[PDB]
Amino acid sequence: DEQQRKRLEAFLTQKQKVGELKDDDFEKISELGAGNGGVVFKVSHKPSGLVMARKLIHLEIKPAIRNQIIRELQVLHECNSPYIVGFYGAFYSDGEISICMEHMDGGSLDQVLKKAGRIPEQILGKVSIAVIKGLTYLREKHRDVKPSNILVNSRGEIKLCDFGVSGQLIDSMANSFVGTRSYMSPERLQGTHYSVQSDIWSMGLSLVEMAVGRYPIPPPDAKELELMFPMAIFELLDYIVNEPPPKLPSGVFSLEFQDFVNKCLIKNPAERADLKQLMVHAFIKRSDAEEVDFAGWLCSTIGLN
Ligand SMILES: *[C@H]1CC(=O)[C@@H](O)[C@@H](O)C/C=C/c2cc(NC)cc(O)c2C(=O)O[C@@H](C)[C@@H]1C
Ligand SMILES: [Mg+2]
Repeated sequence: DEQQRKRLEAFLTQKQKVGELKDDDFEKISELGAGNGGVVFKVSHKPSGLVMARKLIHLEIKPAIRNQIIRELQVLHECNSPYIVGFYGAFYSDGEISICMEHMDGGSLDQVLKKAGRIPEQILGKVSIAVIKGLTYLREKHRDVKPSNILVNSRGEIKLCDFGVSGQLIDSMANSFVGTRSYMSPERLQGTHYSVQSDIWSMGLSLVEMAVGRYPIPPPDAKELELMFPMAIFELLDYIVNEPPPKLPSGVFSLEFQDFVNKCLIKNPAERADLKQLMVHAFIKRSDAEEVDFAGWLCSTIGLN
């Protein structure tokens, strides 16, 4: 796409001007989406004038380990796609790794979900297209999919944010903190290990969460649906592994959307749909030919002006 080629080359143009990144070059503007493994700040890169998002991972380790993490992250400089958050750079300074990224003014979809209550079907169609393309980019040029990892902006863009190219980095945060496992596929929880197929599962679950406005397991056996229209993490993960997958309620959502998530959420990974299959699924082909005002919906919902 041409508007997409123009924005990708504008990004790189701006990025070519920045040069090597250093702590003392950054001014704090605010804190964003803080929590998780590290805090995140909106920052100004004073020399260039660029606003950026900076993730800080407090870690105390050997100069070797950190020099390795920094080099493994350089990998992200070649990942240029409209569906992946722009990466400016990564460095270490005074006990903490920094990862600097394009500032997505819409934030992440967990935040948008909190504010909107639930995300409409037609918007989730756009989200689905972006995630599928994003995931198709990562496979064709070589993950953890959940609402907090999908960022959005006022230009209508939807992108994945991920720093798990390193691994060793993840290696060394385990003793410090560990990201939630409540989006992992039953076959990762049973140890079989990743395939792109486990990210389809996660995409499916995230979409149901955003549709209904709540983490969907366990099902809302209640009038909560009627209202709509406790489990410890270990009870939950058994539940994922042993019980049937969640689904959308009926009536409220189109059958095509129901079917799309059902196919992402099939427990057996061999039977669960693949990306080639999702790309041509009817929900997707229909969503692709709707012209949905995502920016307009987004700006209204979170109060961007
Ligand atoms: C993205 C992934 C990440 O670590 C997630 O935990 C995010 O939910 C944290 C949110 C980051 C964020 C938030 C805003 N809000 C206005 C804007 C952004 O551009 C980012 C962002 O780019 O996060 C990057 C730094 C991480 C690595
Ligand atoms: Mg300093």
